[PDB]
Amino acid sequence: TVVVTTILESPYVMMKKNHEMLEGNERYEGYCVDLAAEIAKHCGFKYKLTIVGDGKYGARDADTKIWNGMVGELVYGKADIAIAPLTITLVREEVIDFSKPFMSLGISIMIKKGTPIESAEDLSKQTEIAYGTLDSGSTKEFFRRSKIAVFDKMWTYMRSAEPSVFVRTTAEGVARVRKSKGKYAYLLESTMNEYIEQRKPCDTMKVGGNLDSKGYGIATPKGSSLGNAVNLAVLKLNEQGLLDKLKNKWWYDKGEC
Amino acid sequence: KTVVVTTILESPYVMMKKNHEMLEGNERYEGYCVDLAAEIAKHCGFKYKLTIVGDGKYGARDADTKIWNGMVGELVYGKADIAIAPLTITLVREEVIDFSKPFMSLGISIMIKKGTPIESAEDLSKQTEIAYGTLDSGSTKEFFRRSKIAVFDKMWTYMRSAEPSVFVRTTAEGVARVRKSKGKYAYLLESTMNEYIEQRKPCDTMKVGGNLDSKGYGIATPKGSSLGNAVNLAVLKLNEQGLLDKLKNKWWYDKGEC
Ligand SMILES: CC(C)S(=O)(=O)NC[C@H](C)c1ccc(-c2ccc(C#N)cc2)cc1
Ligand SMILES: N[C@@H](CCC(=O)O)C(=O)O
Ligand SMILES: N[C@@H](CCC(=O)O)C(=O)O
Ligand SMILES: [Zn+2]
Ligand SMILES: [Zn+2]
Repeated sequence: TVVVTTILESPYVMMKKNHEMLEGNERYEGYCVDLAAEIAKHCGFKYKLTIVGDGKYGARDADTKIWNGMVGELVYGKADIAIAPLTITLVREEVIDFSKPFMSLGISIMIKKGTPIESAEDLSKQTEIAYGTLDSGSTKEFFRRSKIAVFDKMWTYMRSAEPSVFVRTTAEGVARVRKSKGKYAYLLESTMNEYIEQRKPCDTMKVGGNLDSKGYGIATPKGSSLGNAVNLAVLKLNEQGLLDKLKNKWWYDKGEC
Repeated sequence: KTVVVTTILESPYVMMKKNHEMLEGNERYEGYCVDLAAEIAKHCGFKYKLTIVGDGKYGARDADTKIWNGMVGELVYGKADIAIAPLTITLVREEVIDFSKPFMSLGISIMIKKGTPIESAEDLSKQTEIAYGTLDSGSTKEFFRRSKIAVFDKMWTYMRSAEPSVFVRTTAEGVARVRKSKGKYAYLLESTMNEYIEQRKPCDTMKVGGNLDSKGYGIATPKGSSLGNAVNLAVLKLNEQGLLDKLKNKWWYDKGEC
């Protein structure tokens, strides 16, 4: 039985309304739940969905060099595969393997409706509206590493701002937008932003273009014998239009705005 | 040793320089893929030679003969070391060659002559006055050939039987066909090529509708090659540093003529 690490992050993996009367894999639903079932069916394996213990995507401690999150679960042998909205990144591909991407995304801006911001450049030129990102993920690293002037400027602000502009979970960022009266903007992946914009209470918006262009991949420990098959499965699912079918199902068929 | 790169004359990816006959070797060519090859070779630490695929094709396996043609075949049969081109990542190809993570996103799209009364694939499928087709030997043809989606299956049943042939040998031929056909030919081609031509004179075509699928171009190497790991890491670094976005803008939008 293959141990799958994943993360609670809507609409990728959510607890079912009736989860308390369900067991095992049946507790959960979402895009990644459906994708896991399809990958396991094409690859011929049984599997156990497990939520990452620390609730993180994965970053490396600069001092100890120890990885956390789903990345660490793979690196240290705690899970066999990560099926999640896990961004393919150079630093991570150095320590784990990724399938070809199953979904495209870019960094984007979430505002409370009516907030006078149209772009990253607008954020970087003003100070009334605070802005930040998730911890231990690929968007914080994007700002930490960018040499593009606007983005460097934003990072200098964010890394020193008080109180802290960073959040532990996507849900914490979204809530901070919603409650901040237009004075907090949240930087997060377009996929999450576009799902949130179609949910009640319908008070947030994506603005501006995306800041980058990248993909999520299925991750395995380096050199795993599962990596080949998983990759071919992703290519097959994409070619059959199954990935587009799931995207519709969990985004746009699930729209309430 | 010097790495032999296979590529294809396809604008704006690889083009002959106006003055190519006065230049030699790699200097004869320009375009997005030319720029990208230089950067992959620098980051991976190799010398290279650009060569244009002899048959002018992307790559497909003959159904009876089982021989791969195009760039894919040059890799499969040992004629080239790497392909740096707008080569779509597909399952059938991944079974015989290796691909990096994609360097560019694309989907199949519709090119019309401006004013043509079509907005969508469904529109094309429900009418007969306007013919439509694809490049005769690439991933777009295969997408229709294999599709189980009703609109697309309907389109393939039309295309495969239409006379005269709605298929073309090169992108350029399809684009010329749209331009000459007074709105009676639509061309099914990748969004990247469509969006490039939309910004070129005579400014008489446009992309219409959403894309039909969502995929990527990858750098390809023969299966199990030693260069594959390094090339993938290069692609990742270049995407993270914004080089690939810069190149896109350089060859599509910075010198757009429309
Ligand atoms: C054949 C498909 C399985 S795929 O490899 O093209 N992936 C599909 C998916 C929708 C996707 C995600 C991400 C990107 C993408 C990533 C990075 C870059 C760059 N540079 C360009 C495109 C392209 C496609
Ligand atoms: N997808 C991201 C997490 C979300 C983000 O950083 O915005 C990762 O894999 O780190
Ligand atoms: N990029 C395609 C060729 C163009 C097309 O089929 O539209 C391939 O790799 O086959
Ligand atoms: Zn399936
Ligand atoms: Zn520490």
